[PDB]
Amino acid sequence: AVLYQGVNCTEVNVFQTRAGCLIGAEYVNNSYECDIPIGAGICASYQSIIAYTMSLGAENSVA
Amino acid sequence: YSNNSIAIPTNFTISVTTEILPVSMTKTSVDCTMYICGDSTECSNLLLQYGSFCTQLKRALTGIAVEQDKNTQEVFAQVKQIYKTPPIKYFGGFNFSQILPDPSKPSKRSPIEDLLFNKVTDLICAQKFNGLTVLPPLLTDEMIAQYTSALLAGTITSGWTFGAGPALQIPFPMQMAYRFNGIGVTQNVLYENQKLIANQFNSAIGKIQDSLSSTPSALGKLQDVVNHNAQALNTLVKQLSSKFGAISSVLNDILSRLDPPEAEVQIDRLITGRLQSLQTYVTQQLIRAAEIRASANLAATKMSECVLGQSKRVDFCGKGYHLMSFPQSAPHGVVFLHVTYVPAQEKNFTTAPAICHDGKAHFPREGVFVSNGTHWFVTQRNFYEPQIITTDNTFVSGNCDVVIGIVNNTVYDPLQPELDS
Amino acid sequence: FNGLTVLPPLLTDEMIAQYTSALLAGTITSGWTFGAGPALQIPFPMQMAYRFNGIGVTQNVLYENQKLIANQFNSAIGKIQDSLSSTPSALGKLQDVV
Amino acid sequence: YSNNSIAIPTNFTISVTTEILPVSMTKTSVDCTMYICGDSTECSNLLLQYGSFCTQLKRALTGIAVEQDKNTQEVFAQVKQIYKTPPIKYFGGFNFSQI
Amino acid sequence: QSLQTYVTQQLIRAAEIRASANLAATKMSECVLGQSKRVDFCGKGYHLMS
Ligand SMILES: *[C@@H]1O[C@H](CO)[C@@H](O[C@@H]2O[C@H](CO)[C@@H](O)[C@H](O)[C@H]2NC(C)=O)[C@H](O)[C@H]1NC(C)=O
Ligand SMILES: *[C@@H]1O[C@H](CO)[C@@H](O[C@@H]2O[C@H](CO)[C@@H](O)[C@H](O)[C@H]2NC(C)=O)[C@H](O)[C@H]1NC(C)=O
Ligand SMILES: *[C@@H]1O[C@H](CO)[C@@H](O[C@@H]2O[C@H](CO)[C@@H](O)[C@H](O)[C@H]2NC(C)=O)[C@H](O)[C@H]1NC(C)=O
Ligand SMILES: *[C@@H]1O[C@H](CO)[C@@H](O[C@@H]2O[C@H](CO)[C@@H](O)[C@H](O)[C@H]2NC(C)=O)[C@H](O)[C@H]1NC(C)=O
Ligand SMILES: *[C@@H]1O[C@H](CO)[C@@H](O[C@@H]2O[C@H](CO)[C@@H](O)[C@H](O)[C@H]2NC(C)=O)[C@H](O)[C@H]1NC(C)=O
Ligand SMILES: *[C@@H]1O[C@H](CO)[C@@H](O[C@@H]2O[C@H](CO)[C@@H](O)[C@H](O)[C@H]2NC(C)=O)[C@H](O)[C@H]1NC(C)=O
Ligand SMILES: *[C@@H]1O[C@H](CO)[C@@H](O[C@@H]2O[C@H](CO)[C@@H](O)[C@H](O)[C@H]2NC(C)=O)[C@H](O)[C@H]1NC(C)=O
Ligand SMILES: *[C@@H]1O[C@H](CO)[C@@H](O)[C@H](O)[C@H]1NC(C)=O
Ligand SMILES: *[C@@H]1O[C@H](CO)[C@@H](O)[C@H](O)[C@H]1NC(C)=O
Repeated sequence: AVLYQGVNCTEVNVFQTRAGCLIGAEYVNNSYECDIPIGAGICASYQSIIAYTMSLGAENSVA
Repeated sequence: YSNNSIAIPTNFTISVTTEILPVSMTKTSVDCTMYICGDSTECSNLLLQYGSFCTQLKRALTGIAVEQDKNTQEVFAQVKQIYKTPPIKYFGGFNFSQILPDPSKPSKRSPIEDLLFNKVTDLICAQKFNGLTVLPPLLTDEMIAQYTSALLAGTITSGWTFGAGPALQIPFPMQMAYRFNGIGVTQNVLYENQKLIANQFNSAIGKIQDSLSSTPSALGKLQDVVNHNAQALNTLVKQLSSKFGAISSVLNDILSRLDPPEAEVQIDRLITGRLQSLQTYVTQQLIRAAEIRASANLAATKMSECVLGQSKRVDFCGKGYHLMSFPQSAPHGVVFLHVTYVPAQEKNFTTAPAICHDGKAHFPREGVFVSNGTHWFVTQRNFYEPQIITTDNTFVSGNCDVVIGIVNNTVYDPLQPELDS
Repeated sequence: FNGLTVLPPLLTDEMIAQYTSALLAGTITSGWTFGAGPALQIPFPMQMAYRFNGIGVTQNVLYENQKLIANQFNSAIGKIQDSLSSTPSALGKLQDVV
Repeated sequence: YSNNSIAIPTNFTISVTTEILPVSMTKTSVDCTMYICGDSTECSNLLLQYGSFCTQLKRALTGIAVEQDKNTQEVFAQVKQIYKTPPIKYFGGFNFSQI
Repeated sequence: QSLQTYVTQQLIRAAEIRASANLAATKMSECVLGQSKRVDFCGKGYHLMS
């Protein structure tokens, strides 16, 4: 999957990120640990290739 | 100074100080061929003769780019669990509104974090269109804010236990008593003066906010980093306008005006000059990256030792005796709020090394012998709390003659009325 | 001659010496209190007893052996002065910088 | 080493050691044009084609020069009060003449 | 080229000296103004003062 840095998606599975235009990857709402860092909070991984928002960590509410 | 005089504080001041440390710089990336030659292909062919300089520059810039994200992750992502503050924001009278996240703000940032963000601020396109690109940070600002909120909630609810293992809850006054025992003052001092300490803490927090708001030079370091980066980029762009020993500084005119045999000479002057400029840019970038990496390591150590625990190192976590710290996020850096214990209102006494009684010398277990002029007592070193000399707080070692400057006095025995009655 | 100039330091040697003397006086008379707040005076034997307690030795050890400790400290000071005087490579780093 | 034995010190020695640390280097500033060309005007004219090299060198040297003073200030100026020793230099037998 | 070489060496030595000065400041704050429990930080043996 190719990423066009700093170029809007209208000038070139299409996803728009702050880093640029990402082609060939599908966005998934689920959060995981970062496998391949892309930038601006988006990470990519292979499971086809998916793009997701990286998860900071498991939530733990202390009582 | 004297020979038989000592001074003991009869009060304390809870002071909060700020420390600003840069963490990461702007991630930049260059395109060697586009900068050096632009559209023209003959220049690119000539540029190829000089070897793998462009590859070296690209590799170095990539190294700095990944190092920035590594620095940010090291400084902030120190807890694998994110904690949340309890819904009821009562902690025994202590106020944390100024540092806790504000739900009203869409950015979910504390008021101090918002103030810090606000105080730090066709050139951009001029830089971008020439082959220079800035890259977005991996961690967005809200993610850094979330990390800081998690650390702050952990250090409020659990003290220092969450840093060294599982999180164990502790009521805030009891954590206060633990941290007071850390600096050598007993718990009753805190427990009796809880309201005064809470009021002092709140006043210090308010003063910190006002001081940050009303001083322009407080955040000089981060603004200096931003200015250095922008100035270096602008200087690099300006170098394209220099003739550099050629007849024209624009390559297209040289190509369109002149024959190839001397056109090559002109493009060689331009190529070697632009290579020199690019190498200079890379070398200063590397040096600045090393400096900022050292700063980031210092910030990470400060976080681990002052925020996640109590530190005994002098002046490492603020002026005075250290109590805790609170982290706050800032653009390209982190701001610490060191809470320290400062003695005040000292009062001046007469002291002796040991007390001679029944031919035996008595020495304080943990305190010191003070005398207000007619009577002798034992007090803690860091706070004045007179107490009757007994056998509980004193230990016996040898006779009176060995020590120099011993002073006679009676030693009360707690058991004496017990077996007397 | 050739356009290179050395600029004077902002702090002259006398004022640096004054700073060092101030630090020495503070640590001699008031122990470590002056670092963390207002200066509180302490007789030097008592400060020595405190610092002995810092390393895990009780105060009576300092108090009963005061003269021996003082003599050892004075002998050490004389020895360090002689060692600095008699060795040329002791100050290698500063001279190397120059 | 053993299973049920220990060694306990019975006596001590007060030791004094040195440690030398450089703090600042000599502040130096250069004049780019005077060095590169001297008093010749034509050399200065040709130097001008290269542009902001001299400015960059002067800026770097100025940064180093201010950093030296900052280093000295950080190392030494850590107390805001100028304390003074008492006139009588008696401290229980401890002798501080050499320092 | 000669001037740039001089400036680069000066910058590297400045980084050297800045690291040394930071170490010296830490040593001052932790050994002179207080008593340190760090091993060998303030001299060989158990530290008393500096
Ligand atoms: C110790 O100092 C505190 C202040 O740090 C004193 O408390 C103040 O008392 C006055 C009069 O009682 C009030 O007007 C102030 O508002 C108090 N301070 C605060 C922050 O509220 C206290 O009286 C002092 N105690 C001793 C024994 O000296
Ligand atoms: C904690 O401090 C905050 C601010 O320091 C207090 O909020 C203030 O409340 C008063 C009256 O309710 C308002 O007039 C102010 O405008 C508030 N300040 C801000 C910044 O919003 C708050 O009352 C204090 N106590 C608690 C329990 O939160
Ligand atoms: C305890 O006693 C000493 C000696 O009497 C006090 O030292 C004096 O303080 C005043 C106030 O500034 C000075 O004008 C004198 O010169 C000091 N004496 C000497 C010999 O220098 C000391 O201040 C007292 N402690 C307190 C807390 O007042
Ligand atoms: C030193 O402190 C002691 C203990 O507080 C004082 O002894 C008490 O003093 C008060 C007022 O002077 C009397 O009402 C008590 O009866 C005293 N108690 C005893 C057991 O004697 C002493 O007066 C103080 N000395 C000075 C000079 O202030
Ligand atoms: C502290 O008390 C001891 C014992 O009461 C004193 O030692 C006595 O001092 C008197 C007067 O000099 C002599 O007549 C006795 O022979 C001493 N007895 C012993 C066993 O030595 C001592 O002088 C007192 N110290 C002070 C400073 O008053
Ligand atoms: C501990 O060591 C000191 C010396 O480091 C010993 O003091 C010496 O004692 C002898 C005989 O008593 C004298 O000749 C020396 O002059 C002393 N040295 C100094 C520096 O004064 C001391 O005796 C030792 N303690 C024990 C219990 O052995
Ligand atoms: C403190 O140390 C100094 C020097 O180490 C001692 O001064 C010496 O005194 C003797 C006898 O008066 C002279 O022979 C030496 O020449 C002095 N040395 C110097 C360098 O002047 C001093 O006696 C020691 N004790 C005191 C209390 O000052
Ligand atoms: C105690 O202090 C005074 C004043 O500094 C001094 O003159 C006196 O000699 C000292 N005591 C002894 C026994 O030396
Ligand atoms: C005592 O030491 C010996 C050898 O050093 C070892 O075999 C033995 O197990 C030790 N004693 C006990 C009770 O373990």
